[PDB]
Amino acid sequence: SSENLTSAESRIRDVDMASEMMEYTKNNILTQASQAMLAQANQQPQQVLQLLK
Amino acid sequence: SSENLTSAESRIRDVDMASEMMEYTKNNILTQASQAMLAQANQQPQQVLQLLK
Repeated sequence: SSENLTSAESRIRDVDMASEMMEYTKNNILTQASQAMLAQANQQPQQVLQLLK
Repeated sequence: SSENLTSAESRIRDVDMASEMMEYTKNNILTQASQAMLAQANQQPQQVLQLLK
């Protein structure tokens, strides 16, 4: 009854290493995609200076 | 009446050497089979490290 409950509690509490590392990598890329586009988002307002002169 | 009772008591109390040595060897192997698989059971969780990097 300890094995059957230890296994029962592990499924509820312990994390799946495979299904979590794969999900961590996804959000670790989605933040770099937003990081890359944030840099370009700041460059866009810089083009009105050539028009203002 | 002592021989007939000594033989009667030996069957009840004394062990059969053949039928017991053969049974001892069986459990002496079943514990080594579990010993061998316990070593491999510990190696299985070690493979997530190559995935985590």
